[PDB]
Amino acid sequence: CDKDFNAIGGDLIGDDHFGLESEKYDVLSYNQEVTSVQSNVLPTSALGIYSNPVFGETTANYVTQVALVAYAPSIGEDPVIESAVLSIPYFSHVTANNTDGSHTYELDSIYGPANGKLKLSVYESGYQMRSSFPSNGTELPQYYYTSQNSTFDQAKVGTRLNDDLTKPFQNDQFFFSSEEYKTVTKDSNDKETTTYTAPEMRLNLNSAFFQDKILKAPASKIASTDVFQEYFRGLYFKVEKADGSPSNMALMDFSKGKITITYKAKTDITTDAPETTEERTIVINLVNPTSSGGTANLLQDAKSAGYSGAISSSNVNKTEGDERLYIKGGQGSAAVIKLNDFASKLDDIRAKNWKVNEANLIFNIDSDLMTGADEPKRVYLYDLTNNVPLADYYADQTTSLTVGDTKGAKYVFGGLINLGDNKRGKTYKIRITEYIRNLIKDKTAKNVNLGLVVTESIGITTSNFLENRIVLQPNEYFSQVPRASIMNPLGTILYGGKASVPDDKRLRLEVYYTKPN
Amino acid sequence: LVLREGTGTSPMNTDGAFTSYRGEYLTRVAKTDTEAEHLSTTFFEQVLFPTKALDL
Ligand SMILES: *C(=O)CCCCCCCCCCCCCCC
Repeated sequence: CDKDFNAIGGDLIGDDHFGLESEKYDVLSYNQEVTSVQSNVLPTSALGIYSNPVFGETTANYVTQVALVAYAPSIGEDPVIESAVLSIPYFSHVTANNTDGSHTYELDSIYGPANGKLKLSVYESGYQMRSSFPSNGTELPQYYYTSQNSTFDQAKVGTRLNDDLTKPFQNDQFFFSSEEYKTVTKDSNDKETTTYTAPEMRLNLNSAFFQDKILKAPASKIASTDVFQEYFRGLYFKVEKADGSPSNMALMDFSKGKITITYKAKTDITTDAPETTEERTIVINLVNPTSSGGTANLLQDAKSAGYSGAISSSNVNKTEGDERLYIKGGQGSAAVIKLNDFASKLDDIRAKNWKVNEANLIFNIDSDLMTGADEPKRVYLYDLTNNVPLADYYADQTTSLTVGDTKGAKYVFGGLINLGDNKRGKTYKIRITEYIRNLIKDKTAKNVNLGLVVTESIGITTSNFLENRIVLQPNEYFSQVPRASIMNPLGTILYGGKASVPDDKRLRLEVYYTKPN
Repeated sequence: LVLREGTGTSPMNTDGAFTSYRGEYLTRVAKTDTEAEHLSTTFFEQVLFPTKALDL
């Protein structure tokens, strides 16, 4: 039992031969607006109108391709459609188990006031979508951008399918509900079957439309997916502000959405051969946004005066930098970060045999400007030159302490918000120890440009292309943006690296060295 | 049978072809008591709207 330490006699031992100290370096950071981005393979899409006090108002639409579970179906003889219901499950969590079975749910990923209402319109798309197209000897991929709302809105056929005026909660006064949709069926020979379904978007579509579109359609149109997709191109979801009510936006997973058509046929009969009818059902599933490229998220934003002015090319200084950094998700903006000061002294750092203990970038949030608006829960830093994650991202294998919180992983890398006692954001710290180590260790390495942008999930590290690449400098381009950034509709304001910014809030790189002597 | 010749390049025997096709298989049917022997063509696959090129 002699494994205990003590604090007696520390002055008698000689001093070591290494000096642990930290250095501060300036950073060049400017704003770069994100123009129309690719919204074709987004795992989660936004549907609604979100009003942000600082950034502004953003309207999100969605277009998708429909598919049949089993092609070349046998609808039957003399089919009569009974109902056409579209169901899209909502992100919800059970909050209170109640008696008599049933449950109480709370909607998740809903942005905006809880009492918001929007005018939802579901139209039949008349614009054929493809996942890829042959080119001059090559098979190029098909990309749908966030600014193509006009193309899909002009090529829409008929009127909105959800035209049941008897239920205003599905049209003209739509609102994301949290009901449990209790259903009871005495089909158990007399016994009931109380079945409950989680909150979902249930809409009653025009029965007449589906009668001739599927139940009374030529067999040559529903024989395969290629012919069906050309016949039923897709569904277009349009949102507008309701009469005298605020608007809210929600993030949904349309991969689980489907429209079930319930009808009655004449049955296989031949035994009784009467005018009897049987109950049949056909399901028209929505294409998967990940396995198909026939889904686009039409995001339109009305940038505020302050946000538009800061990200404007006339108010951006690429030489000195910007005092305030406005980073917003979706078709918003990003920040270009260059460690020019560190590169200038990189020659002397490697000559003195200095070792890097840790490197970090601390982004301070502008609490005064960012007041009354929802703050992003995490930020992401990547390599803008190569459009790939930094070496520190791969080197960090830490998982969130909370069980089931996959969004809080890689806490060593950083990016998570540091809220104060007021429950408001205070700063974001990202560690780039591995990136700095490689620069000093490897002489052939080059200091690449770094991009800061809001992220929804740290796991999604893919990138989405821009319709038109931006020329940052003579031979520098801004062509892609992280896919997790487009999904996040929130944004944050941070202090820049300009020399005019106070040293206590200015953005600067802090490197902790082990100076051997 | 070449009904019409295209106005472009020709693919190699190992290149990808973007085309629409309708296939049928020939099967000689046995001569029944009332029906004489003949040939029948049964449909098996068809792609009216090509989406991805097929590697030859
Ligand atoms: C914490 O360190 C507690 C004391 C550790 C155990 C003490 C016993 C040590 C045994 C030594 C035996 C020496 C050899 C005996 C005969 C050759």
